[PDB]
Amino acid sequence: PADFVPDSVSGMFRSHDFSYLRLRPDHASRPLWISPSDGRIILESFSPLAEQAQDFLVTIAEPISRPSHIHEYKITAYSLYAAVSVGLETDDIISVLDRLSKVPVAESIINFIKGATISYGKVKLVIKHNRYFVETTQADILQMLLNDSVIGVHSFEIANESVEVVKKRCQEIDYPVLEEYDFRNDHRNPDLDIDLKPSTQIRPYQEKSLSKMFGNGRARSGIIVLPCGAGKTLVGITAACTIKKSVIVLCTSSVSVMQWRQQFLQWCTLQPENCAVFTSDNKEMFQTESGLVVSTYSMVANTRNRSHDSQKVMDFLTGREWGFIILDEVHVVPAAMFRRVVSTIAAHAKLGLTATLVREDDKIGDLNFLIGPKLYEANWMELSQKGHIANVQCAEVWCPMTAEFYQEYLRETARKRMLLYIMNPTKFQACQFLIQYHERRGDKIIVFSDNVYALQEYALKMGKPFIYGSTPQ
Amino acid sequence: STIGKTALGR
Amino acid sequence: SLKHSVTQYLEEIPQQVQNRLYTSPATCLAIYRILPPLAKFFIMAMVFNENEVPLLDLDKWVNSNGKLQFQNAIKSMKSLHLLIPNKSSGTLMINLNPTFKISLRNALTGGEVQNSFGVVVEENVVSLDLLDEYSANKWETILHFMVGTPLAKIPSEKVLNLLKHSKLMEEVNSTGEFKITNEGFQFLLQEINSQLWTLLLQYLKMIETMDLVDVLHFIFMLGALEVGKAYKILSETQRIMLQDMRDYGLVFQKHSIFYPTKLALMLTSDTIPDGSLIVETNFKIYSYSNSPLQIAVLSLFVHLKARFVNMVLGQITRESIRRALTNGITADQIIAYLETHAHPQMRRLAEEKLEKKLELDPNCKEPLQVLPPTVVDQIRLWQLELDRVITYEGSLYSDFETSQEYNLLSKYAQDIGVLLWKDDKKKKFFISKEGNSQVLDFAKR
Amino acid sequence: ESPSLLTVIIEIAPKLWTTFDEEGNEKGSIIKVLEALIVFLNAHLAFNSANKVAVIAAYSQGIKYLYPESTSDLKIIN
Amino acid sequence: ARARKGALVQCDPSIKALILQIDAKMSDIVLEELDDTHLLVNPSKVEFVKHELNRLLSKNIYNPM
Ligand SMILES: Nc1ncnc2c1ncn2[C@@H]1O[C@H](COP(=O)(O)OP(=O)(O)O)[C@@H](O)[C@H]1O
Ligand code: BEF
Repeated sequence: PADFVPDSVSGMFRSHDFSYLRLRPDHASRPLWISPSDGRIILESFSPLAEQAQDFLVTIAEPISRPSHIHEYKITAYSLYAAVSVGLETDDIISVLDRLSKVPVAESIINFIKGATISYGKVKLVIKHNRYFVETTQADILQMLLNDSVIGVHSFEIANESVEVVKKRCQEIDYPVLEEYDFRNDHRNPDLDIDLKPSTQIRPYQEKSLSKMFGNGRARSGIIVLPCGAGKTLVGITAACTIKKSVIVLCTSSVSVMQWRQQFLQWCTLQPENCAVFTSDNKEMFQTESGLVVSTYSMVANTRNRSHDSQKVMDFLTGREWGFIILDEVHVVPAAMFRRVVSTIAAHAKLGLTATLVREDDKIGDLNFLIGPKLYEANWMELSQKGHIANVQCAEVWCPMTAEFYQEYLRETARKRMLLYIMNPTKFQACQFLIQYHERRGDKIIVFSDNVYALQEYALKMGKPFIYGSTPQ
Repeated sequence: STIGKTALGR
Repeated sequence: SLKHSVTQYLEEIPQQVQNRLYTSPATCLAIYRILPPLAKFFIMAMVFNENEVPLLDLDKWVNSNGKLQFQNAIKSMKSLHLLIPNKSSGTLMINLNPTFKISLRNALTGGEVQNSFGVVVEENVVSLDLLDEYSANKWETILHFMVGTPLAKIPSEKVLNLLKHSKLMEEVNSTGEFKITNEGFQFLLQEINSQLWTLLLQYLKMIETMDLVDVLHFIFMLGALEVGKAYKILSETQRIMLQDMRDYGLVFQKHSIFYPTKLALMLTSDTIPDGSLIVETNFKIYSYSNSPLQIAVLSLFVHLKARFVNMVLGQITRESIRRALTNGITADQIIAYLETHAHPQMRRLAEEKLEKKLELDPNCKEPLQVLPPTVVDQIRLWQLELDRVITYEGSLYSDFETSQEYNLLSKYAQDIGVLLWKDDKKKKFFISKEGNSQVLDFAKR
Repeated sequence: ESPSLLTVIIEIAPKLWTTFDEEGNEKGSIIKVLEALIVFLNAHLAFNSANKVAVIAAYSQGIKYLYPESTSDLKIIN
Repeated sequence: ARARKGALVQCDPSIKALILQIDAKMSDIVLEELDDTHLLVNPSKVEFVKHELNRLLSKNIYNPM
């Protein structure tokens, strides 16, 4: 910003006027706009090189919103940490960014990339016989790590429970840790020979997701985000099949435990002998050299009351050094005690699989050091137009409450207010009319209702089945 | 787009 | 509504004043171009013959299919009094105005013109660097002072007085500020040609005692002048008129010779795009425009977030729409601006959806919407939110001694269209404050 | 409604016009036709401001474009 | 036949409750009740109630930030 005359409308932009820079004649081809201050990126999806930069931009910049025409991306420190992991240096990013940016990358943006792109690749955390060693390839790091007030070729031990603390300390300190597993050269851990049967098919978007995880050849620890129904189950199966080691799957449900195992049996060639399900019904553990455990976070996160039947399983899980862990619906792992399973269970690689990577509290960002950075994210619209997922005509129906009910609405307290407007007569008419209209069309209708009392009232009058927590499996 | 029509119910 | 507006103003002028108006060939030539094509055809035939033609003959020229156009043409010509219908010898003879006929004859045949088109000083100036810049900036300044955006050089009192008293840019001393109205947004929407006439037409009504014909005379010949040329100096009223013309950026003076500008020529009905913006589901606006005027008008109902040299990016928000609605801008107008300033890409994708819609079922052909329907629904819904409460001022009537009296009073109010609401059970009815006196007057009677 | 283009193909040649004068009693009748054409073209231009005019003269040894003049002046009109 | 100054307010059943509820705390708001969808209110309070109603209705409408 030097020698630029403000415009008469510059007042409307409160320090957001980024016209101080100039535009090159090649603006017609370059598809990237960059905000010199906020780091925002505006991408043209109707210009040449759109597909050229659609993958490069996603790796470096997380998506804030990707509507039909104009895609919006933002560069953040966490996003860069994910990008620098997969063989990316500042020079490559700067060269490509200038080659694609309509507006020059400002010094502030240049400064931001330099700081966060140089720290990666100087500290590694390894696991040996259930003993965690913070190994460093250079001796200079000992004067920085061993002298840290929190902690406690050179390798030193660290408490398993302290992992949740040191990893945060690693983020706070200049050097963050990376979890890379060299399964090719790992022979101590027994292998599991399983490969996808010929009937299996690998979709391109899944193939891209796997490539982002196996880019350098060493299994990474991170999160894979794909839209609901994209086939995350096969992504986990492929990851388990390629690693060929001891594996485990954690899901926050009982019915889903059977679903994952059912998909596992049909897609891969694992024999039933090596698969054990650890749920409230059966708790037997495989005695073969290696196998799979498809359990739930509730069983592994419990600490206080474990019975003899489950205690033996816990010792079996803890005693052996596992190689892989799959966290289906990983958007609930950073909870108060669900996160304890990550530390308690020893594994050289961790995979997260959640369709939605958001939650009400600000603990979503904690997933970076619990399981790793974000590897790949798939756009919902792109898969929808490719025939991989269905299209939805989302609608919001406005149902004005009747006068009589609304009279009590004003007086009634908030706690009972919910129950008051949940069973308004107008909504009953809309739900009944919509259900009948779609039933005539021949549509399979699912009605969701968080309020159990409202759910029962709807079903009892309408004479339709209802399912809620108290019902058995 | 139904914004100019009446309400639903009754 | 350009030819309609100019033509309609001429009709209201008394015939006595119109005859004097047709004295100069220049104004007659300009008025000639305003009539419908059929009217011009008849006029050209009648200008060069000093004779009388019966009415029926001109009807014979028009074919049966084009019979309807004949009615409009003759009606338009008669209203302006250009055509004088004379009836004699049992036949309705038709003749042309002697002043108009002579005026047109001189212009076409190059007769004595009394310097109606002006003179040439042979001292030209660069049009692109000076004429275009001066008028563009001067017209730019007035527009900015109208849209409300801050600007250093406020317009002079002359144009300022015209804007206030007119429907444009309503102002209140108590508020101490100027804001746009419903007509003001339409004025911005209208193209430059109609934008200029609205100010000029309002000025023509503003002038008092300055002759109406003289101001009309000056305006018409101004378009006849060609940009990038000198024109030496005219009526006494035209002198002060010429100086006032500079306020609107139509004529440039160094401090004896006046130069017409692009706007001056454009006045006489002369025959990616800048301003195009992307409207999408996320309520994000990406206007590929680089100009303060376009930015200022967008900010009326768009919450701007940042600006680049090539474009300006912003977001539609509930606050932004309500701000425009409060001033008086209607939602239908807003969508019109969005639709008429659409990006070419939006049309193609919308057409692609239409093509697929036709492919699946070609029996339905709905009007295509360039921008997603969700934005339209939300914007209109917000308008409904502002119109949530409807209130009328007036009085209430009650305690009628006889039911017949109540019916009689209520019936009369309905007859004069001042009855708002009524209830037979309560024998009560509410009437608007405007018609309160009328209902009370009937009650006494 | 819309601008229109008028192209006048005037066939001027002394042999064609000289015979016309000899048979009749009018001398220099080409001026009368030429004068009428000038007003006629002006009348066409007066119909609309966005219409163009073109005149092509077919002389004895070929054709030539009178208007618009090629890019490759006496006073005759006021 | 007394001209009781007031604003003829026409409203939907939902809004009607608001005016009644607003009148409950502030008695002077509503002068009298006309019908289910019609009301008569103090002309002076019209400016205040409209802004007051918007604030109450503003709460149930979400704001991004
Ligand atoms: N590559 C594929 N081949 C066959 N079916 C697939 C493939 N990818 C996904 N599916 C199907 O998609 C559906 C959802 O799969 P699932 O892994 O449960 O999705 P997610 O866990 O992402 O919600 C299942 O019917 C599954 O068989
Ligand atoms: F529906 Be999936 F498991 F995201």
